[PDB]
Parts: sequence; structure tokens; C-alpha cells
Amino acid sequence: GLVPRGSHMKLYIIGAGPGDPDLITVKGLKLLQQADVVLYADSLVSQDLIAKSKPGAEVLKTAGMHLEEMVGTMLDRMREGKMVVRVHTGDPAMYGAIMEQMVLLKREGVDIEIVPGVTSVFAAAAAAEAELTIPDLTQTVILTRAEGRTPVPEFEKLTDLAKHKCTIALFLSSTLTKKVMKEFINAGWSEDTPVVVVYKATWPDEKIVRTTVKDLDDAMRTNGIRKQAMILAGWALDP
Amino acid sequence: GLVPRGSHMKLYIIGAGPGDPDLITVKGLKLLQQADVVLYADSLVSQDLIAKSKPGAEVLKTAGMHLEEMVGTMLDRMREGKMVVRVHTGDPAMYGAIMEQMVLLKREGVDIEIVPGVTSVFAAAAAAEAELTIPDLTQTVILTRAEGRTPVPEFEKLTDLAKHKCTIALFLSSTLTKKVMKEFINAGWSEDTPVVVVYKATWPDEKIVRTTVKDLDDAMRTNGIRKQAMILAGWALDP
Ligand SMILES: Nc1ncnc2c1ncn2[C@@H]1O[C@H](CSCC[C@H](N)C(=O)O)[C@@H](O)[C@H]1O
Ligand SMILES: Nc1ncnc2c1ncn2[C@@H]1O[C@H](CSCC[C@H](N)C(=O)O)[C@@H](O)[C@H]1O
Repeated sequence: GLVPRGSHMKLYIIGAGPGDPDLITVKGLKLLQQADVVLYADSLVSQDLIAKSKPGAEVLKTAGMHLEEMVGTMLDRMREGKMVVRVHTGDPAMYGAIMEQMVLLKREGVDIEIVPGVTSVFAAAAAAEAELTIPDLTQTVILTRAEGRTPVPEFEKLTDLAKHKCTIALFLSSTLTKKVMKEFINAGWSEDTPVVVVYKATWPDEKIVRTTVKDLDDAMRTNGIRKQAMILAGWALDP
Repeated sequence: GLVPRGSHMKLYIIGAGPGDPDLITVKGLKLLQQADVVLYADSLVSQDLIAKSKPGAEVLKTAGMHLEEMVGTMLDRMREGKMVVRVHTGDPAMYGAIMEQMVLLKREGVDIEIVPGVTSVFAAAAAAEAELTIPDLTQTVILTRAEGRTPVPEFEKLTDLAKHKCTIALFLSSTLTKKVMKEFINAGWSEDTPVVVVYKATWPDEKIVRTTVKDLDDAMRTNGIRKQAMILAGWALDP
């Protein structure tokens, strides 16, 4: 491009997708292939996607890094004229923890561009061959998380949310299935209501488990699923 | 590939994304480029995405086609040994109306593969630079539609859903903003609660409107948005 526009002062926040390297958007892949600096969280974002960055890119893992340092590193590379990008699992809007870095960067005059991606809810619906909305059955899909030690807001408890009897998709809840069950049975759900668990959707080790509220905790333990699972609950998951 | 596996007896149900041709997944684009037969719904799925199909592909519009005919055409092409694919807006799980064709096709022994895509909810969150989940504010995102003449299930009315005070994302509701407002104010929401409307997210004519419950219907009419809008309501949309 011919003329300087201060385009290094930008962060691209790219929705990698659920894990298969080909479920990134075409646009996210173009940016990932041009970036000079690639930030991401190990074993959640596939290594085969991150290896698509160009020879010479600086690839940084952010897990063991505090907020101000990560941000300070991003700005240093930006101010050296580098194209900097941060790759997030699924779509960043769902528990991507992007707001804190955005607020600090915009105060330093950085532009943000978020590139939307395939969220794991939808990757799991697809793998399960389910549409989450069924005319005359349910027209609402509730994205949430079960409460473990970190409480959820007062008006968002799983039981209250489950009184709507629609489709419920649980993030960050694979080791909270006893709590999920209790919450569903206290809302009045049948213990036979369908629950589909998709562990690592789209990865080579994906597992699809079909079960019900009553066997949820046993199907989790029996199948060894203790992380990275998307739980789809409702009559739209009836096979 | 060396040996016959009955691989023509398959339907790929591909999540095109919100509209920009580059927000299709890399995988959906590969399938779209190989397909012999491409089915889709005009002006909702961009022409520039559908033009990526290969020279010679048969491109069929399905709007003016009944269920059994579309299905009967899909099977005829399958049984001639053709690779057949159907391209749906956003992600097919959200009001993609895929279940009816799946049930009829599986009875004829067809395999289904759904390729998840970027739903318009997430395309609109990105355009608005918003994360929909904020620790200590909201951990739940409710995907639904306002009720016009086609009623929603009894336990899924907008007001009841809005008592959770979380993020609410309305599909198919751009000309129902008076009903949405009433439903939000009856649930007790402040009339100042942020509402972001993204009309045609990612298309060349995208418009981002920032407003509140109280000015929702006027901001829609004033901006001329009467279709293809994604309404994100909640304190997570506070700019
Ligand atoms: N490939 C995958 N399969 C199943 N669940 C997944 C997943 N990737 C992420 N998750 C879900 O996401 C949680 C992490 S929170 C990050 C979610 C991501 N923003 C997205 O849109 O998918 C996990 O606990 C699990 O609930
Ligand atoms: N590009 C876009 N911008 C805004 N809303 C859009 C959109 N594409 C589809 N929609 C939303 O989707 C509705 C059609 S129902 C089909 C939705 C699609 N399955 C998806 O996941 O996005 C529209 O009324 C509008 O609410």
C-alpha cells in the first residue's frame, strides 16, 4: 500500500473457531498469515493453526503473562511498526476476556478490529446434527455457564434460566454436571430431557456423547470428559 | 480418491457466515468450490460468495421451491453421482430450517454434514466491539426472536426472558421494535439500557446504530433499518 496511515496502531482480535484449523474464517487466516506478532493461549488454539503464521513471525503464549505486561508488549511491537494480532478460541464475544486489553489499548490510541469466528456452541450443534431452534418447540437458545466457586449474577442462576424450557448451551461446565443436573431437575425438567456433550468439537480427539439429565454426570465420568466440553441441553437435542 | 464409498449420497449444510464472502470458513469455501450442485437463498447469501463455485456448477435458488421438490431434486443429483451442497446464512443452527430436509434425506440414506459458520449475533458483537459476557455484569447471552404474528412458545416470551437482565440478542425482529421495547420496559429494564442494532453486519452497506430501549423504534425508522438486523440489548453494550 502506497501511503502511511498509522495502521500498525491496531489490534486484530481473531476468532480462531473451535479447533480445526480450517474452521477459522478466510479473513482471520489472511490476517494470521501476515501478522508479524501473533498472541494466543496454548493448547486451546491448535498448534496447526498457529504454525500457519509466516516465517519470522514472533509467536507469544500469553497464559503466564499479566495484563499490563501483555498490553505493554503489544504496544511496543505496534510502535515498532509491526502488525500485531491475538488469536482467541471460538468467537471472542463468549468469555474471550477481550474487554480489558481493549480498554487499555484504546487509551494508547490503538484501533481494534474483532474478526468474528465459529463459536463452540455452533461447532457442537453441527457435530450433533442439531438445529437449536425448532418452530413450535423452542425459539430461544440460552448461552451460559454453571456456577462452581465463581458465582454467576443473581438473576442468572441455571435453575431460573431453565424455567424457559428452551435450548441451553453450557460453556466452562464439564466438571459441574452434578450442579447442572440439580439445577435442571429443580426447574422441573424431565430427567429424560436430552443432553448432548461435545468434547473438543472438531479436534481429532472429538467425542460426541448422547445422554439425558439423569445420566449426565455418569456419562461425563464414564467417557473421561473433564474439560473443553460444550453441553447442549433440551428437546431440540432429541435424536 | 481411489475407491468408491457412496460419498455422492451426502448433503453438506454450510454456514456461509453473516455476508462478507471471507467470513465463510476455509472448509466451507473448499466444499463450495468443489460442489457440482449449489443450493441457496438469494439476497441473504452474497452473490460474490456463490460466484466462487466452479465453472459448470448448477446453482439453484430455493426460495420459490417447496420441500419435497427441493429434496427430490437434491436426491436426483446425488443419485447421478454429483456433489451437492446447500449454503445457509450465518450458522445453520439458528433458524436455518435445516431439520425438515435432513429428516427426508436421511430416510433416503443420505449422510449429512453440517459445516458450522459465523452467526450474525457474533458478527454484530464484533462490529460493535463488544464482548457479550462480562465478569460481574452478565455471564448469559439469550438468543431469541420477538413475537409478531407467529407466536413463540409460552415460556419464551420476551418479557420473561428479559427478567434475567443479561445480554439478549434478537433475530428476525427489526420491524418489531415497539413490541421489544414494551417487553423490556415491562420486565423492569431501565429505558436507558443500551441497545446496539447492526444492520447487514459485514456487508458493504452495514450500519451500526447505538441507541437505548427508549429510542429503539425511532432509531430503527430514522436509520431506515427494516430487515436483516441483529439487535443486541444489555449493559454489555454500554459504550
Ligand atoms: N472445541 C470445543 N469443544 C467443546 N467446547 C469447547 C471447545 N472450545 C471451547 N469450548 C467451550 O468453551 C469453553 C472455554 S470459554 C471460551 C469459549 C469460546 N470463546 C467459544 O466461542 O467457543 C470450554 O470450557 C468449553 O465449554
Ligand atoms: N448480516 C446480518 N446482519 C444482521 N442480522 C443478520 C444478518 N444475517 C442474518 N441476520 C439476522 O438473522 C435473521 C435471519 S434468521 C437466519 C439467521 C442465521 N442462521 C445466522 O446464524 O445469523 C435476520 O432477521 C437478522 O436478525
